[PDB]
Amino acid sequence: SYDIQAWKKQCEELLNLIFQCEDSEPFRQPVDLLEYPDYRDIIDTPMDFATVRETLEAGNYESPMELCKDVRLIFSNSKAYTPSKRSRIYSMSLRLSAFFEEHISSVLSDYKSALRFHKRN
Ligand SMILES: O=C(Nc1ccccc1F)N1CCN(C(=O)c2ccco2)CC1
Repeated sequence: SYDIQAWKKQCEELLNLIFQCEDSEPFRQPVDLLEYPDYRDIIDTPMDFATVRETLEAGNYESPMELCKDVRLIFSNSKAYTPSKRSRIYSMSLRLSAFFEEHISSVLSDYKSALRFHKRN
């Protein structure tokens, strides 16, 4: 299964599934500072799923590893901002992270295999 470009549509479909998840709603738009006034004192690099989708659609990811790094930043930001490990929004982040990781693993494996096959000679 050695298509070097296949990851892009696979990531578009996975983002569609993430947008259908109720657990993604807090992460679909850049955080609002008017509600959470201390946010940029704690978080150096904001990230959200709409920014990920736009970056993919603009053709500004070269690999699914780069997309995976930005999605993992959404989750590390939520862990860095939570006052409690028993927070509603952090709790939604942990379920959504488990879902993401379960689905991205084959995308990454297939891409890396395709690359290796391209370099085989
Ligand atoms: O406001 C947020 N998102 C949001 C944006 C627009 C419309 C509606 C929304 F919900 N947030 C709150 C801050 N975040 C946290 O990860 C967190 C962990 C513990 C408490 O917050 C990120 C998501």
